[PDB]
Amino acid sequence: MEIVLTQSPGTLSLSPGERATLSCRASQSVSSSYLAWYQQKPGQAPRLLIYGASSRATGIPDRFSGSGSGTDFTLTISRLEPEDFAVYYCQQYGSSPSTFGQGTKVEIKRLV
Amino acid sequence: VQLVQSGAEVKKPGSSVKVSCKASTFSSYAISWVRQAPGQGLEWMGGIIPIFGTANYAQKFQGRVTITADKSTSTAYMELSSLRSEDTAVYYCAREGTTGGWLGKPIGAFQHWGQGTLVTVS
Repeated sequence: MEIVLTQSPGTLSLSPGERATLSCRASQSVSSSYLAWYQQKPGQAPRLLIYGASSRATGIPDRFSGSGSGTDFTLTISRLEPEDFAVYYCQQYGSSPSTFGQGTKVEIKRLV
Repeated sequence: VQLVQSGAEVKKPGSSVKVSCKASTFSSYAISWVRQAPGQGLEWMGGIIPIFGTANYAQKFQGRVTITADKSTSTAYMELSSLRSEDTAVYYCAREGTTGGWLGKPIGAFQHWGQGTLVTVS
């Protein structure tokens, strides 16, 4: 039975400099914390940020971190930079078939 | 490590499409196919370790996806049949990362991605 991953929120509206916390909930415990996070910008391929729940991929800056085990995982961007507005996906690869969350769009807050 | 895919295709409903991905080691690492529709996120279709020559599929696509590989050309292929409007998507080939050459341990997550291939079903 495939593991379903559900992200929240669907959209996160924030200002540059703010902390972004994104959640990924699995329907079943994720084997060995084999959980990754990706960033994707429009018309570009995804980029790996985090693997093994908490390990940063090569070249990924210190402001990205991942945490969690079992069924609840979190990607945090400690202080959002303008280049960080994008869509973020989680993925489990502990069990067949590999499955992805539906994506959380991190976007700039509308003008007051 | 670069993955370069074939160009966009527009297909008739009920036809089949075959997309390629050229890698630039090839035989020893898992290559997967992942798709993405307009505005379902990313969706995993299957994967192949070319050295073993056989594929593993998501049950969702079993019976109509074929994943193959060619060692001499360093090319992976995904063929999807009986196309429906819901199959309109960008199809990506992805390869797992390694910590390394052969000093690297594979890490499962997709470090390398092709540029994607848009398949539109009329």
